[PDB]
Amino acid sequence: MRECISIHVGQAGVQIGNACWELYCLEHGIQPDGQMPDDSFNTFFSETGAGKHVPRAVFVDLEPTVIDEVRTGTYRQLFHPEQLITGKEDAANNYARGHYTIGKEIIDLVLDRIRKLADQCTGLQGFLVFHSFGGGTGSGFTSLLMERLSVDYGKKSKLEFSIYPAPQVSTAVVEPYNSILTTHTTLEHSDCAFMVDNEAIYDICRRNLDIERPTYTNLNRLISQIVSSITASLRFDGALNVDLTEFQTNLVPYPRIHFPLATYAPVISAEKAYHEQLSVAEITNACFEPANQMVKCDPRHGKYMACCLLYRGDVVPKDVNAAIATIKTKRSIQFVDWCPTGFKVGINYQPPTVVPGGDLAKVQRAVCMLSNTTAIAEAWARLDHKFDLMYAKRAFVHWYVGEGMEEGEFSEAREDMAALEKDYEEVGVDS
Amino acid sequence: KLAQKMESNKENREAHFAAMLERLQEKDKHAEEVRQRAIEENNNWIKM
Amino acid sequence: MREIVHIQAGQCGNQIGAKFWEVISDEHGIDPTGSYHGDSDLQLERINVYYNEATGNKYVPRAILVDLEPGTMDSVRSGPFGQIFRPDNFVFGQSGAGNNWAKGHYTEGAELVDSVLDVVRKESESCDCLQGFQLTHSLGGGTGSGMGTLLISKIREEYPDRIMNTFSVMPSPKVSDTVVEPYNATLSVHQLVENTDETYSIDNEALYDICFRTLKLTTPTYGDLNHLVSATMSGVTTCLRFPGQLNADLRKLAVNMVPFPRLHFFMPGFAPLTSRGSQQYRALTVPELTQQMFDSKNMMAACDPRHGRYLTVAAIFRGRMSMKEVDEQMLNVQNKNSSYFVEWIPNNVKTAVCDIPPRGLKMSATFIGNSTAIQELFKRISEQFTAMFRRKAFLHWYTGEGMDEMEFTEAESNMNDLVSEYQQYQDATADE
Ligand SMILES: Nc1nc2c(ncn2[C@@H]2O[C@H](COP(=O)(O)OP(=O)(O)OP(=O)(O)O)[C@@H](O)[C@H]2O)c(=O)[nH]1
Ligand SMILES: Nc1nc2c(ncn2[C@@H]2O[C@H](COP(=O)(O)OP(=O)(O)O)[C@@H](O)[C@H]2O)c(=O)[nH]1
Ligand SMILES: [Mg+2]
Repeated sequence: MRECISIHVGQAGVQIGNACWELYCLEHGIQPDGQMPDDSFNTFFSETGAGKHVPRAVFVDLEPTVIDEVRTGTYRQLFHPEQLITGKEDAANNYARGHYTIGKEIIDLVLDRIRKLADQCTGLQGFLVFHSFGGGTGSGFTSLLMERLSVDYGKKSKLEFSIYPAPQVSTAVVEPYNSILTTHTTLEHSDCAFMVDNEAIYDICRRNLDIERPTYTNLNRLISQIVSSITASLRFDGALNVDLTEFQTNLVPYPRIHFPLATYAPVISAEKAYHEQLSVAEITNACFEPANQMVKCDPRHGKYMACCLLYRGDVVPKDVNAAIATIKTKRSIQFVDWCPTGFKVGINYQPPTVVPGGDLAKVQRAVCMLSNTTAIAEAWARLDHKFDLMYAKRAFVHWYVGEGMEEGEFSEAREDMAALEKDYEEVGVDS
Repeated sequence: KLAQKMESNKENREAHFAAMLERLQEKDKHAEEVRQRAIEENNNWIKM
Repeated sequence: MREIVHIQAGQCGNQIGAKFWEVISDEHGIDPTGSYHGDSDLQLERINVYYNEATGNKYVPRAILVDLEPGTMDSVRSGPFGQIFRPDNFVFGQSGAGNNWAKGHYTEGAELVDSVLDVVRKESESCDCLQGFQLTHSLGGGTGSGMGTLLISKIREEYPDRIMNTFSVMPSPKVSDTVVEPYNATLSVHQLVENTDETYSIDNEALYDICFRTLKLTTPTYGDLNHLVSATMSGVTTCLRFPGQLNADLRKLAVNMVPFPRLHFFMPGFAPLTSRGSQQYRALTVPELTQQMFDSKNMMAACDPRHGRYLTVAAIFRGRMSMKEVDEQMLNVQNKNSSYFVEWIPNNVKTAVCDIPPRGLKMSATFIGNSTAIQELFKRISEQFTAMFRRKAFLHWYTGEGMDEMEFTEAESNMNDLVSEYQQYQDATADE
C-alpha cells in the first residue's frame, strides 16, 4: 500500500539517511533492532515474519567508510546487509568518475537491489533520492542512477533532497562543476527537488542553536526535521495529508520549475526553557523570515507561484487561517498573475520528535513551508557564476576529460542552466 | 540515449590512454636507440 | 583508495625516506620491530595506507629501497628503524651512478630497473585498492634523479591510472656534492612535468638557508636539513594517514590541487621551525601559525610566495586547538592578502585540523601551496644550466653514455615553457 523507496547516495546522502531513519524510528516507536511494542508507517517500513520493521531504503557509496559506520553502528540490525551497498574506490570529487569510470561497475548491482525492494511493494508511489551536489558519488552516481530509474520505472515519481554546497563545509574546489553537471543530467528525470543549502543550515545552527562550529551531526539533525515534516503526511494519517502526486500538483506548475524553497520553524536550543511555547501565528510569521530558509535567497525580490504549509502537533485550523489572514495584510508577499490559490495547508497531529541528547528543544507545534518562488534562481546564479570563473580558464577540466568526458558536455550543462535561469525569469513576467 | 553517451565516453578514455602509452612507448624506442648508439660509437672507436 | 606504495631511490632518497619511516612509525606508535605499542585508536585507523599487516600484531612499511650503490642500504639496515623494512624489498646494484643522470636513466639504472619493478609488482598485487606511488629522491644526483625518473616512467607504463607522487629534492650550490647538478636537475624536471601527478619541490637552497639563518647552525649537515624534510613529509601526509574529510587520498588531493596538468609542483611550508636538538620551546598560537603561510622564511622551496599568486592551497593544522579560531584566522589571511590568490578559482584554500601533533611539538602547521612563485626555483635551475650548457661544459660525461645534445635542449625548453606557463596564470584575470 502506497510505498515509498528511499535511496541514499554518497557521504552526504548516507549521513542524512542515518539522521532521517533514526528520527522515523523515534516517531513510530521502532527500536534500533526493528522491533516495536496508526498503520501508515508501512509506506516506509516493510515487515518481516519475525515482526521486525525494515526501512524501504537503499544506501549507496563508491567508498566503504561511511556505510561501514552504519553496519557497525546502533542501527546495524535495522537494515538488512544487502541494502547497504559499497564499492572500493570513491569518485574522488569527480562527476565523471561517479557517472562513468567507477559508477558503471556498481550500477547494475544497485538497480538489482532496488528491483528486489520494488517487488515487495503492492502500490509503489516512487522514489526519494538523497545526495550532495558536490561529491563525485553524490553528483555523478546520482545522475547515472536517475537515468537508469527512468528506464526501469516508466513514469514513476522521483523526488530529490539535494545538498547545495557551502564553502564553510566544502571539501572540493570542483564542487560548482559537479553541481552543474548533475543538475543538467538529472533535470529531465526528477519530478520535484528540495534543495538544502549547507550555508543556510550552518547559519541556523550558529544563530538559533548557539553552536560555534557546527558539524555534519548538527546539520543533519536539523535537515532530518525538515525531511520528516515533508514525509510525515505519507507516514501518518492526519486530518490533512498530501501524497507524492499532490505535492507535485500543488507546487510544480511547469516540468522544469520543480524546486520548492523549504522554511522551518521553530528552531529552539535545548537550553533556556522560556523561549516557548510559540503560537501558530508566531511560527507562521517565522516562515516568511529569510533567516529560517533552507536555501539562501530573497523571496521579497521574487514572486511566489505556490505555498504549502505543513503544520505538526497542537495546531487547529482556525488558528492557521487567522495567521494566514494577518500575513495576507502584509502586502510584501507577491504572487504571479496566473496563480490565484496560493495556500495549501496540511496538519499532522504528531508534535516534532527530537533526538535524545540533540541540540533541538521539544516543541508543542512546528511548521514547514514549501514555496515555489522565482527567488530560488539566485541559488542557481551563484553556482553558475563560480562555474563560469573556472570554466573560462578550463581550470580542472582535464580531470573530467581524462575520465572520458568531453568539453561539449560542460558547455551543454551550462547552456541548460542558462535556460533554467531564463525559465525562472519568463515565469515571473506578467502576461 | 545513454548507450550513445557511455560508449562515446568509453571511446574518449581509451583514446586518452591510447595517446598515453603510444606516445610513452616511443619514449622507450628512443631510450633503446640512443642506448644502442651508446656502445656502437664506443665500438667503432676501437675500429680505428 | 587505500594502499600507497613507497619507493626510496639514491643516497638522498634513502636518507630522507628512512627518516620519514622513523617519524611516521613514532606517530603511529610503531616500534623498530613492527609492533604497535601506542595508546590511541586514531594511530591504527588508517595504518593500512603505509603499512601491511604481517602475521600477528606486526606492521611492515610498504616500502621499496633502491640504489645503484650498496653502502646506503647497509646504513639504512644499521639504523634505528632499519629492522622494520621487508628484507626482500631492498633492491641494490653494485655499480653506482657517479652523480650522472645518464648512468641512472639509461645505463646502470636500466639494468636494475626490472629487479625493482618485480618488488613493486609484489607489493601492488597484494593491495586491496592501490591509490598509487610515493617516491623520495634528489634531482642533483644520478640514481635518485636518473633512475628515479626511469622508475616513474616504467611504473606509469604498468599502472597508468594510479596517482604518481614525488618528494623531489632540488640541488643547491650552498650544499653541492657535484658541479653537474644543474644538468641532472633539468633532465629530471623534464621527466616529472610529463610523468607525475604531484611533486613536492623540497629545495636544499631553502633548507640550508633555514638552518643557517633561522636555526643559527653555522655548518648545517644533511642530518640538520633532513630534520626539516621529515617534519614537512609528516605534515603533508597527515591527511592521508589519519581520519579526515579533506584530501584524504592521493586522487582527492590532486583533484583539489592541480588545475592544469603540468602545474603540479608544490611549494611546501612548515611552522614552527625547529632544530634537531631544540626540544624546548614554549610558543605558537593559531594566529602565529597562520601568519607563517605567506612567510618566505617558512618555505621549503626557495621562492617568495608574495612574488606570485596561489592557484590552490591546502593547510593542515596539528595539535589541540580551536577549529573556530583556525577558520577565522584562515579567512582573515585570504581577505587581507586577496592579491596573492587567483580570483578565477573560487574557495581555493582548504583547511584540515588533526588532533595528533608531530613529535616534540604541541602545535604545528603545514602548508601545501600551488603558487606561481615556484617559477623562481625553475628559473634558478635554468640559469645555472645555461651557464654550463652555453660552453658545453661536462657534456662529455653524458654524451659518453650515449646521450645526444638535443635531449639537453629539449629538457631546458620544456622547463622554460613550465616557467612561461606559471607566468601566464600569474597575469590572468577574472575580467571574463
Ligand atoms: N549536510 C551535509 N552535507 C554533507 C555531508 N557530507 C558531505 N556533505 C557535503 O557534500 C559535499 C561533499 O560531497 P560528499 O557527499 O562528501 O562526497 P561523495 O558523494 O561521497 O563522493 P566521493 O567521495 O567523491 O566519491 C560538500 O558540499 C559537503 O559539505 C553531511 O553529512 N551532511
Ligand atoms: N636534503 C638532503 N639532500 C641530500 C642528501 N644526500 C644528498 N643530497 C643532495 O642530493 C644531491 C646529490 O644526489 P645523491 O642523492 O647523493 O645521488 P644519488 O645516490 O646518485 O641519487 C645533491 O643536491 C645533494 O645536496 C640528504 O641526506 N639530504
Ligand atoms: Mg565520499
